[PDB]
Amino acid sequence: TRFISRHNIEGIFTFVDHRCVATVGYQPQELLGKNIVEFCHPEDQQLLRDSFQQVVKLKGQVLSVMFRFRSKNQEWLWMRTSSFTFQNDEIEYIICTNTNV
Amino acid sequence: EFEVLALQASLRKAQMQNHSLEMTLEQKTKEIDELTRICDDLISKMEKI
Amino acid sequence: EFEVLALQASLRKAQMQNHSLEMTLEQKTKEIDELTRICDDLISKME
Repeated sequence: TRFISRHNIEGIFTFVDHRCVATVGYQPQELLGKNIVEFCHPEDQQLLRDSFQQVVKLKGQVLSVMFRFRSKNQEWLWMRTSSFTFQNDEIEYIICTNTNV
Repeated sequence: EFEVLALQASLRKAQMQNHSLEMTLEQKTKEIDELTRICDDLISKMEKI
Repeated sequence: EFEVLALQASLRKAQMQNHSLEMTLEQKTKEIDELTRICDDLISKME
């Protein structure tokens, strides 16, 4: 019940390891190219967006956010995701460790 | 005559499965390469710290 | 008799080439799960 995913600053999946299948039901190709917020519960999207705004401002240190994720089987899974940017000093990407709770 | 056709079929089956295996293998290599990148970058990031 | 032997040969070659792939695959799967374990332990400690 844990998988890694790297994103761009906009929140778009650019990689996701195969443990996502077991975690949320989707194949990696199904997620790649999409914004994580598209899979996020409407009530939680503002909270999630606000996360992606701050990791970029901190540049290095780690944030954490709790939100509901719509699975392939169409049920709302509680995900605790920890995020942080990676510096080269601009930004290459945001890594995320999504954990189902 | 009829025997050739049986082997001819069993060959292409074999060859199908192999191509199918190296499909899995091809997408399974992408995953390795991409994780190595992330991993090397976590070593590099944690070293500054 | 020639076209059958040459055919049986192709088959044992494909079969050989298959065992190779199924082993190469298994080895690549281990390598995944390890880079998984490594990456997770590092993130796990960066918080």
